[PDB]
Amino acid sequence: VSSQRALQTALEALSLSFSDIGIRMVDAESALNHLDFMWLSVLNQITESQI
Amino acid sequence: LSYPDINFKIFSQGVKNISHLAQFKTTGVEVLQEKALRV
Amino acid sequence: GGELSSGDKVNGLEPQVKTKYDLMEKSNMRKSIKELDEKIKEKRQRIEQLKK
Repeated sequence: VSSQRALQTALEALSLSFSDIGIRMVDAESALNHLDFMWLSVLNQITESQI
Repeated sequence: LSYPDINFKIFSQGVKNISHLAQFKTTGVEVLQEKALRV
Repeated sequence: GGELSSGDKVNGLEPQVKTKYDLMEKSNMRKSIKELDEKIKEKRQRIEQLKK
């Protein structure tokens, strides 16, 4: 566990990497938000035509 | 209508700061620095 | 700095010189010169204690 000082530090860098990955997942979440709202608008106007 | 002030001193200062702080952060996240390169 | 009209996204030599100036301002490490002289005097103090 004094070796897990450095192993803990590696885990902290890994948690940093995971925080980065989660930030970019939030970015992809907003991406899919705007994207899927566009897709909904597309299907909306299709149904507007079809009715 | 009115023509409000558009301070290009602040503008050129910010451009100089961006170009000044472009290649700064070499830490490990670096996609923030990639976005800063985009900016 | 920027993209040349020829089509080359060069960085511009002035911010590179500015960056290396920021190195020679901070990564010059005069504080590390201080701390390494402190390392010298601490090791020297220890080994002169060892001399006596």
